[PDB]
Amino acid sequence: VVEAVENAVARVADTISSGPSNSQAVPALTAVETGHTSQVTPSDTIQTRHVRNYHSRSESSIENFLCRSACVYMGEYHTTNTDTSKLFASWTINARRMVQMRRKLELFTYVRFDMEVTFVITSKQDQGTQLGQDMPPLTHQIMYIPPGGPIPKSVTDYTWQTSTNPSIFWTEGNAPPRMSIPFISIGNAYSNFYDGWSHFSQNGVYGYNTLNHMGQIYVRHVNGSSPLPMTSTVRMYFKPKHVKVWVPRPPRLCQYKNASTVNFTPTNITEKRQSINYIPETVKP
Amino acid sequence: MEVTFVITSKQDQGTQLGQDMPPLTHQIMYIPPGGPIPKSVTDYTWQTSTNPSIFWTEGNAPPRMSIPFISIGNAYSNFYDGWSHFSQNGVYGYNTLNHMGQIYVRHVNGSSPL
Amino acid sequence: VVEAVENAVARVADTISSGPSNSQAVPALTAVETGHTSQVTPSDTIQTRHVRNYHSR
Amino acid sequence: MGAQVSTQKTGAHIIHYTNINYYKDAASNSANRQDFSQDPGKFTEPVKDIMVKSLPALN
Amino acid sequence: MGAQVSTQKTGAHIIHYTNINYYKDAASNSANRQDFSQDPGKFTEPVKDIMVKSLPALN
Amino acid sequence: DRVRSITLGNSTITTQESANVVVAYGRWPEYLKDNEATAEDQPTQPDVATCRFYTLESVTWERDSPGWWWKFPDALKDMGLFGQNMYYHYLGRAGYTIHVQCNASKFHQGCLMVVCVPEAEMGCSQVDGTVNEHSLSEGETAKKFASTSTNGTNTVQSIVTNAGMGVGVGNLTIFPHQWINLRTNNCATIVMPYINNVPMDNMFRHHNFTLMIIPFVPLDYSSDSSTYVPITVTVAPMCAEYNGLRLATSL
Amino acid sequence: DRVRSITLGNSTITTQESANVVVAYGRWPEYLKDNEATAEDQPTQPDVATCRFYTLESVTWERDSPGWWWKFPDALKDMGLFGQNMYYHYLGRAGYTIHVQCNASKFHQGCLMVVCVPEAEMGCSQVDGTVNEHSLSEGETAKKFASTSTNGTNTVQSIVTNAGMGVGVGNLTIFPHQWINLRTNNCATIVMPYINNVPMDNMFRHHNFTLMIIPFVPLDYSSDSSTYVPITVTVAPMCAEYNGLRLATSL
Amino acid sequence: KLDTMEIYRIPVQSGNHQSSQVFGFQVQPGLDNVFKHTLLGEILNYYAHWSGSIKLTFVFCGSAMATGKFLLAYAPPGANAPKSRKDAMLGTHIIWDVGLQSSCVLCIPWISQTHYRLVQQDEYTSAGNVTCWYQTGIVVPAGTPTSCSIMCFVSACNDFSVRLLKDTPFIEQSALLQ
Amino acid sequence: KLDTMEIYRIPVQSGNHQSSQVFGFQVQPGLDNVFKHTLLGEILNYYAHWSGSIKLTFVFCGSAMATGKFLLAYAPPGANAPKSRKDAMLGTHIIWDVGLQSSCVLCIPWISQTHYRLVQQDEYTSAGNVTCWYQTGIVVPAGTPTSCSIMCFVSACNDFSVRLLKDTPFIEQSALLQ
Ligand SMILES: CCCCCCCCCCCCC/C=C/[C@H](O)[C@H](N)CO
Ligand SMILES: CCCCCCCCCCCCC/C=C/[C@H](O)[C@H](N)CO
Repeated sequence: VVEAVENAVARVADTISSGPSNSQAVPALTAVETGHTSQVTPSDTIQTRHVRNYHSRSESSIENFLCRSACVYMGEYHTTNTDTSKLFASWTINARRMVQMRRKLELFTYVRFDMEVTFVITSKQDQGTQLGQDMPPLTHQIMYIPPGGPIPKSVTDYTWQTSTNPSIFWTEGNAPPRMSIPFISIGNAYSNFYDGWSHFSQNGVYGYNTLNHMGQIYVRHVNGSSPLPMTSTVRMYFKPKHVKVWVPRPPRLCQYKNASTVNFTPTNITEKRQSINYIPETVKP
Repeated sequence: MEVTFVITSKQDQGTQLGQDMPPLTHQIMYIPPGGPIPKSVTDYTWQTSTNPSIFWTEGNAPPRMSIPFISIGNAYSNFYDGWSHFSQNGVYGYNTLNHMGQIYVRHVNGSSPL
Repeated sequence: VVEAVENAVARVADTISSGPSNSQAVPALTAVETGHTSQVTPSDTIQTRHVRNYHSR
Repeated sequence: MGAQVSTQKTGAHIIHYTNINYYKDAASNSANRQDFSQDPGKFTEPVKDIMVKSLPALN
Repeated sequence: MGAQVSTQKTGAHIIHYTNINYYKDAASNSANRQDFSQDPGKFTEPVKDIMVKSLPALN
Repeated sequence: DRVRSITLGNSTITTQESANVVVAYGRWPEYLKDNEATAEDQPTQPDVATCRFYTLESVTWERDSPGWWWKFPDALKDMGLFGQNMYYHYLGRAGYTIHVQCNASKFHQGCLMVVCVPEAEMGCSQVDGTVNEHSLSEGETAKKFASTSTNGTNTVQSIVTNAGMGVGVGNLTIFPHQWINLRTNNCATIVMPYINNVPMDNMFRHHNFTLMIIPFVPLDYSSDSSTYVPITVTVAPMCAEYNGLRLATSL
Repeated sequence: DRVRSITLGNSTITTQESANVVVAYGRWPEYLKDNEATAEDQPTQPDVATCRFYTLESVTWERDSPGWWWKFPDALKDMGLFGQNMYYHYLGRAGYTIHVQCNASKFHQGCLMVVCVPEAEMGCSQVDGTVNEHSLSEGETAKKFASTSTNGTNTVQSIVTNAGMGVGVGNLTIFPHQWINLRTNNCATIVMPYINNVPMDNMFRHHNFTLMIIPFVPLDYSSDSSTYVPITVTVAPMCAEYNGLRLATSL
Repeated sequence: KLDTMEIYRIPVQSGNHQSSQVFGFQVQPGLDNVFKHTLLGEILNYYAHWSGSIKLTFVFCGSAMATGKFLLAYAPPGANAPKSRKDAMLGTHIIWDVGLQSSCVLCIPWISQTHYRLVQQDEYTSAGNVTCWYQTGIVVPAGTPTSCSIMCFVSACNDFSVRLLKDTPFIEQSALLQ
Repeated sequence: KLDTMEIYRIPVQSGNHQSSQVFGFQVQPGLDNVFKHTLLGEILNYYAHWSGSIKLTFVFCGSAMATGKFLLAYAPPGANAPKSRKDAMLGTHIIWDVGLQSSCVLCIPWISQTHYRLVQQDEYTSAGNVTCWYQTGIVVPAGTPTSCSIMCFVSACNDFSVRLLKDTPFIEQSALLQ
């Protein structure tokens, strides 16, 4: 069986031919007080020729705009140390620490989508005086813990049994690991802004951290080895797909300060020029 | 276009040799005109949130990807008998019209005492 | 579903057989001043046999 | 065998492709890159009474 | 399933092949190596008045 | 078959010794259509004030003459209303009819090549350098090819054998061309359409094509035959269009 | 009923306080027909490069201002491609749309007459003398009517009551005209066809019509109302045609 | 004035000021400081190529008793910017009459030799300039403030489009947790 | 003469010069110095094998009062090149009469034991030679220049083809950025 699926191409409007006019129709006179934006084209104000326009608005749809991978977290962890908390990495899941993807997401109030997640892991040797040894390939474990699950205390804790938590095992020299996640929220859509509190007495925690609660990630080395110490760095990449967004907002002007708040320092509207009439001259012999 | 890359590595001549090194990984990033430019190998710009990049490790097949026809004109121009400024001066010839971005390449390991 | 796509093969021209001649047709006399390149074949200047050419460009 | 055939993105002035789904969950499918709808009047003309654009806005 | 079957390049004096497109963009397809058209008169005979080749060129 | 008449606007050319007419690639000039336009304002089309024959100034063919070239447009920027429409608009578009005349007696000999080269980008006599526009063009006056390798700064490398482009001069027959053989004909005619990678363009910034006149067989004559033999060029624009009216530019 | 929009070429005028439009004698501009032509060459018709609104420079309406006049053509001889087409041809022909703007507040008062006079021949302040063209026109700058009888040589007799023509100024309503009454409207619009005794004419030699702006009720205002009240003119040619292309004249 | 509301107002007044120009700027919807942080500018800075027509709406915010007329002009590239009303009147323009309707639209039409221009505009893909002049002047009665202001709005027409996605240069960090 | 236009002219003159040969060269369209930098030669140097017929057009560029006739001859491989008009007349030839039409075409037909020849021709795939001789001589009246010149053009027929792509030996560099 084969099924033919049709794809409607969507191009921009053609401009029509127009001639001289002398009448009572005033397309160029409006009133912005109504909250309405004028729908006037060049053919209403000047004389125009007919043009057949073949341009398409395909790369500005929301799906093509948001469906690319971006880094959201980077972290380090060791194979040998004297701290036992630096032997594994762990963090809470969100998209608020890297400013590019998070400014791109905050153009809208609410978003809903599935996700594709990729990891990029690299290792390196720690600076020691005596070098020289052959080491077998390293293996890494990534575990996702939804809220309420037990938390590892070390790299040999029983919790890495991962009986019900989903985990990834990977070894260096292969393709980067990848998996997809569905839309997981107790609400009908994700919320990027929340003008409210956590306690009914209008106090407690304000803003975004009240609503996310999506678990944690833990990463470790599996070998448990290496008399000479090594160091690994893990980077995580998000890619949304099957997207829907609501209620657009003005883009962020000020620089970000931290991952919890919308706090900012006052910034200008733009940079200056000489005077309200200044023109740069570019046609000179 | 179809684009392929061939990457090779070698050891720098030192007096004391002998060490085992893990596989090397390389990053290739394409920057279209107007994007920010890296200043070092640890610059934030390698986040590659919107730029397309390739990550690769030695010992595998050479990397490959295809590119569509990207020009603001209807066809590419191999010769241009004209200027950039309307006063018939400035830049002459081919460099006026191409403007297709840059390529940056680095090691990802950040390593190698030797 | 399967769709059959046809590929037209394109070969060079055959040479035709030609015999003796005595007339007013002058295929070998031209004028390059016009900017035109002469479309003459060997069969217009010598006697030829028929050949079926299978070469492809 | 549950195959979808659809047209490719080309220019203007052999062109279709085939897809099979391998997994049981729809969250595993690839992105929907070929849906192009618009409704700008929701943001540019959100008024109760219609405005003709050749008539005055008031009076 | 959107399969194309076409003839292979052989000699003169079982011979077809199958192709499936895997990607959504046509810039990902393989090269078009089997199109052989010609129009030499554009460069060799670009004159307004036709020249017969058995007649004199002038007079 | 050798007599021809061409009328454009209020101008007419007659000839009694023509070979034929070359139509550059089988394409006649025409106006821009609606499914190929990008600029949206209504264009102006003067249609007889601009589409007519303009004559440049003549050159003297001597016994040792290397050849001459002109650049189009910018050779017609002071010609009547075509030049004025060039100065007030941002975008222009036109095809051309070129006619070269040179007559001599049945006791003279010589052969000229008349060729139109699109996008003829030229090189400097200093290889670690760049060209300027005065060395490329002098308007209605012709630039002169040279006899040997050129030197000094700011001049174009103009030895005739390389045509100032790094090619063999005997291969220029790949472009639209004709010959003037003094025993056969006395005029050449080429009809050139608009050739570019964009539908319209600015006419001060971009040279669309170069016209080259190169003698392959030098001029020769005997005891008391006429010594002065001039060559004359005449060009007429066709299907001329302009877009983007503003104040007049100044060079 | 008071709002109006006019589009010509790449230019548009909007107004929210218009009275109506005057069409000079019930006749709209149009091109010359075949059974009324005498010149035989094909004419040029640019059609969007010339037929568009050009704005002149403004004048200041003061408490004691006699009035102003302009001459058409010769007020548009340096305006874009209309002026360039005027300089290269012997014969031209065009109608016009005139639009005069002057706004003020509901606490101001005053009344202006806007009138177009065909063939407005003027007299010299010396009765045993002749006029010159500098005293008749200054291009885009306005000439000024006077307050009393003028004297001296070479100036035009310009006391407003006689309109410089030996008539009563209150009778100028026989011509196409409108009024700007500051409590009623803020703009006047007149559409003028081609009016002459021959089908075409030379545009440097003959003034086809004069535009006069004469206040009948002076400008008045009170304690701290705005004192600066300007008047602005804007003119657009229509159905423009030219004949007789040669080299450019020089004034 | 970079951090006050005065950055949005264009000043006009009564009296003889015809020789003075009201405002002027280049047409660079993603490059010029005047347009780069507006909605249209912010969307364009995620892309490399743009094409289409652009709408500018002007609103007069004076008293109900003030009258005046203005000339709004757009010049195509190829010359220097006009220095007087006589030069500016030769390009694409509209004459705005202030009245019961408060707003007038100047539509900039797509006039270009290429199908697309660069968001990072250079001399090759320049687009021209816009200027404003007094057509008659402002007239008011007694008892009214003399000075007034004008505001300007920008938006895109229904033939507008962009392509070639890229990262924006307006946001940046020096370390994680930001 | 390698850098002058004289490289393109073949000299002829009036008087008794029948015993002198006009010109002669080998048929090696991609190998001989005479043919290697022409259009046909430049295209062939990207390939290894060629096949087909070849057209040579000759144009007389003397005065309108000069008369003459020439013999144009092509000899197949297997013997040495002819040393006199009597030897050359035995191969494939044409007699050109100068008149109102200025041009004569000698067509070299494909005569070979193999279907293809090498672009890098050796003794096994040789193709022969071409020679020109005075059939009568050049006759002029008084008042005319005695010396004249002939020019030769080369092109390919409609049975011509090439195969086996390769790199060309005419372009080279010693480092990048060239
Ligand atoms: C160990 C294998 C699985 C790896 C675990 C990855 C699962 C990550 C949880 C999915 C969360 C994706 C949606 C969260 C993003 C935020 O909602 C956006 N910033 C908008 O609110
Ligand atoms: C980082 C992954 C992508 C790698 C980036 C490769 C993209 C290269 C840009 C495409 C440019 C191809 C067309 C350019 C070639 C010139 O036009 C030709 N010399 C003729 O003009």
